[PDB]
Amino acid sequence: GIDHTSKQHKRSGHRTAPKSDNVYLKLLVKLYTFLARRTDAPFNKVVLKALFLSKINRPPV
Amino acid sequence: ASLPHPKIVKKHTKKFKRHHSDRYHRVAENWRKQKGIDSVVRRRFRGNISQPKIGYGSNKKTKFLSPSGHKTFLVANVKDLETLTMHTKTYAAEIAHNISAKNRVVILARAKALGIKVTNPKGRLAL
Amino acid sequence: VEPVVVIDGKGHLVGRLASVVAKQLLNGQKIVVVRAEELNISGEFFRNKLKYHDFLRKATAFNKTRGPFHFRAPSRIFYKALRGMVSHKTARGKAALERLKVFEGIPPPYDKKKRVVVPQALRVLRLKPGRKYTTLGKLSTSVGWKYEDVVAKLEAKRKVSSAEYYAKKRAFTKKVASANATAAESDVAKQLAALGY
Amino acid sequence: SHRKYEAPRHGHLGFLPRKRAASIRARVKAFPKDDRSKPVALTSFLGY
Amino acid sequence: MAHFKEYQVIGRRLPTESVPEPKLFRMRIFASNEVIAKSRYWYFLQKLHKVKKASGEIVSINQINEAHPTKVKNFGVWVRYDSRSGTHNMYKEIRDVSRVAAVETLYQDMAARHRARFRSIHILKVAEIEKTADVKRQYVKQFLTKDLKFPLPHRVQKSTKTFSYKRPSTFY
Amino acid sequence: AESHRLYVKGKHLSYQRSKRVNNPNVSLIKIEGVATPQDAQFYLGKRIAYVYRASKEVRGSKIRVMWGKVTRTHGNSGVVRATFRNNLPAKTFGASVRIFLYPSNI
RNA sequence: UUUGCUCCACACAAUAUAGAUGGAUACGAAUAAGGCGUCCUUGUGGCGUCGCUGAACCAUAGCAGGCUAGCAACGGUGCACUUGGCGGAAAGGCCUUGGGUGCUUGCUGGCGAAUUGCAAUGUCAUUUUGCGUGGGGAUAAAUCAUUUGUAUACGACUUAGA
RNA sequence: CCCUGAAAAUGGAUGGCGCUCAAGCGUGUUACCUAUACUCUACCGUCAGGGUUGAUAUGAUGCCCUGACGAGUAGGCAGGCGUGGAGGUCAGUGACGAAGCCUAGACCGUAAGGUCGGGUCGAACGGCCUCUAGUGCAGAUCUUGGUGGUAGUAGCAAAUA
RNA sequence: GAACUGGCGAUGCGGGAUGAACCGAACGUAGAGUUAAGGUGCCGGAAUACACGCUCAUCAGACACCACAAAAGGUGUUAGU
Ligand SMILES: [Mg+2]
Ligand SMILES: [Mg+2]
Ligand SMILES: [Mg+2]
Ligand SMILES: [Mg+2]
Ligand SMILES: [Mg+2]
Ligand SMILES: [Mg+2]
Ligand SMILES: [Mg+2]
Ligand SMILES: [Mg+2]
Ligand SMILES: [Mg+2]
Ligand SMILES: [Mg+2]
Ligand SMILES: [Mg+2]
Ligand SMILES: [Mg+2]
Ligand SMILES: [Mg+2]
Ligand SMILES: [Mg+2]
Ligand SMILES: [Mg+2]
Repeated sequence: GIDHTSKQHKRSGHRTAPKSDNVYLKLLVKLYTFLARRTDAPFNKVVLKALFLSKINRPPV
Repeated sequence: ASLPHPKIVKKHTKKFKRHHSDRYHRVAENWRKQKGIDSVVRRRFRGNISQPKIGYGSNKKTKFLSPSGHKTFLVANVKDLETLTMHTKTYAAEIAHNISAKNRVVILARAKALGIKVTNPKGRLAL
Repeated sequence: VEPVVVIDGKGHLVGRLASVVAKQLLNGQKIVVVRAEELNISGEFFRNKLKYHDFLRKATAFNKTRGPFHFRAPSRIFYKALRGMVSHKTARGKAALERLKVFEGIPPPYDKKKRVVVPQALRVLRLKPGRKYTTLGKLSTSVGWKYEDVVAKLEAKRKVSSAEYYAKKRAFTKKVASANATAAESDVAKQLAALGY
Repeated sequence: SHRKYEAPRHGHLGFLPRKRAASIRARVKAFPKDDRSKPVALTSFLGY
Repeated sequence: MAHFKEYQVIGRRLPTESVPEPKLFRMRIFASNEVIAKSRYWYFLQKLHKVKKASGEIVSINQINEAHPTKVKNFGVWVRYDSRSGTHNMYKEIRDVSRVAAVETLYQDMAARHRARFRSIHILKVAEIEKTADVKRQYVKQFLTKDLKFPLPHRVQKSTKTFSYKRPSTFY
Repeated sequence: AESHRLYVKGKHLSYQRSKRVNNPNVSLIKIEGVATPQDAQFYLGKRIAYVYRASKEVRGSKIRVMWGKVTRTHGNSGVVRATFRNNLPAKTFGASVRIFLYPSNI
């Protein structure tokens, strides 16, 4: 037995992918996943995370 | 034979039979989870039937493999059989239950000519 | 070691002997116990008679013939002690129990077989000197055993026959030892002594 | 609760079971003690 | 526990500016190890003086070996112990070859005759009795007589085997 | 000669067990003439055969063998623990087994 | 009532094993006492010796134990044939007598073994049963049905009947 | 410590047998026994952190590396199994035998289940991607129907024959 | 009927014979090793271990929760003032 200090098997709570089935959105996601992995620019990581966002979480500009 | 593989471990060969299916005819043997408040099976008391758990999962290397080492693929005709042309070391054909005897003769002939192992070659043989 | 072990129950303590025999039978040794009437129980005779009377008064209320059975013979009192020391309601315990025979006196063919003792159950080695003890044949007679006198008569005549056998064996032993004495100081004897014999 | 009036038992518990005898001829279960000084003699007789 | 050692434990109050170099109190403690020896030291200093482990220090702990371990001595032992309903002082005499062994025997004897645990016993004093005619207990005096010799009747020999073929004897 | 034995007599006592749970995978063997774990250490790793008879001839014989080996000592009185390729049947509690002198270190 | 039944012997087949794998190797008593040997004046005797475990004693060598030649002693063991004597607690065994017939490792020789391939119980026991062969032996009952009433709800009991 | 004080109703309970220089009581030193606990290893799953595109020999919700973790009623969520019908597809199966049913015969899956052989049978029926619901039973003194033990049992003995 | 905490409920596993709550310890599927609490005459795995004492009960005693015992008394026996 282990005296657990935190909840076990807890999901991160952040989206790892778009909820949608838009194939062109998934192509954009795979492009910026490659860029976020192979570059140290935090811009690519920010854009990649924003590509996962829901509609209420991407209000129009 | 088939592709070399590690020794196949099953982790549980015994069938998971439903509680009291040996007690009452109306309780079928198909596994069902006891949900009663007092149930000794659900509470996992010693000396009771074991319940299916994910820890019993088969080694992914040997999962779905027959003892001969092939994954079973169901075929209904020659064209279905042809898909295993390049995968004779990993897949064995099994002829569907509803194939007629004369079509089975053709399927078996093509399988022998191509090198696909047939799981059930004695089905519907005239003699 | 030997296929059958014959224990002379004279001078042994009932419970310690029963524990030893129970372990032997469960381990697969065939045991015959003789002279159960000469077994001993620690404690004075009156106290052990009171204990047996407490045992006697336990019986099934609505039918006495299905109740606890009170066997009076010394061999059966020993057998009862060995049960409860054996898991007698199982097949393995039953199999162990057919490996055991208990008798009063020494009936044939055991009267001409070698008898052993169990030192860890012997009264003279176990009890402190001065502690009172009971004799099983006397307790059984006070409880209702009927055959103390016939057993005593048979034991007396067996002892007579055994005494003549022993006298013959002692005479032959004396002449064998005399012959072995003449074999000494010979070359073969000197070599055997050098080798340890 | 107790019987509320004492009365002796009905019948004798030592003549049990009250079953049919195994034989029509009742068996002699005890003979007189032997006395070797007297001459040989029968201990019982049969009659109708 | 009963494999007792004897330790001298010397300790003192923690030095301050008003009283540097305190007085270095010392006790002899019978204990199975040094950890227990130090604990017993602090327990007794706790009870006798207004000092505790937090406000004190252990300057030295040394095992004291017997001077002549192979010389049979008589020991007077003064103890104080707690019974189920009071506290009592006792004097006892032990014939033994060392102080730690005599204290072992004392603890066994107190446990046996008075059901007093190690928890309940204070060893006030252990002192060799220098000569006879000062031994006060008959259970010790009876072993001091000239040319003492006694038999050991009824010898019981341990058997390595379950069965014996010879009806053993108890001669000795 | 009249003796041909090349093994040491043993008795199958029981499985490894607690008061109410047994472990059929480990058997307890009493080896004749062994009374201490120090003496039982000589027998560690020795091969054990349970030899029994059957009514049906199988491979030219009515005699069948269950093979195992001594794994460790057990208790204080020379009992040893043993494991067999297939566990002993448990009707053999009290039956005789054979402890051979191979593999040998002497 | 099928040429049935029974005992003995050997031949085959089946059946199983609560578990052979050198030998269950016999005084009785006491244990703050005994065993054995010896002597005497025969005892609750004198003397000597022993134990401190059976770690003993006996058996133990030979193709799982072959074939053959001797030497020395007249011993040891097996098998039948035997002369008896004893044993009733469940005797079913113990002690014997006399020849015959094998073996003898008590002591000297000579021949054989292999390949089960570096291990695989590597099969050597013994309950029981059936089918055969050849040698003895013996030549009934019970039940139903009928019948009695010392019995009886029915079974059962108790009687009778060539 | 022991004993007296110490009396309840079926026969009985240091668990039982039994145990007396204990197998009892106090104490002390070792050895030994065994939990789904601890250590190490394998495998399943979950969670987390990562690697992988000058075409990664065209699957990047894939493949792989590393670490930790795994009890669970009420309850929540996720991934899957199965059923009737609908769109599409496999130019799928089938009177040379579809569906159904029986099968201490085989194989796959932790499981829901899936697959095959054999028997019986005679006219339709599957896989896959989606759509849809009157979609999964052991209970409700559940509904309807069928059938047992009881049991060859109770009973067929008023009204003269 | 309240307070704090830990539990049971919702939880199996080893131990307390037996038992919701006590002790130990919390649980995927297995292998090996080691232990906890509890034990090691036999049932039953494991010393009829070793050591110093005490106790004999014609109603001994034998492990916490827990399956009770008191005032009072004894030239029983042991130690002590
Ligand atoms: Mg399976
Ligand atoms: Mg319920
Ligand atoms: Mg509940
Ligand atoms: Mg009577
Ligand atoms: Mg069926
Ligand atoms: Mg069909
Ligand atoms: Mg039609
Ligand atoms: Mg509905
Ligand atoms: Mg239903
Ligand atoms: Mg509730
Ligand atoms: Mg209890
Ligand atoms: Mg419990
Ligand atoms: Mg606690
Ligand atoms: Mg015990
Ligand atoms: Mg044991």
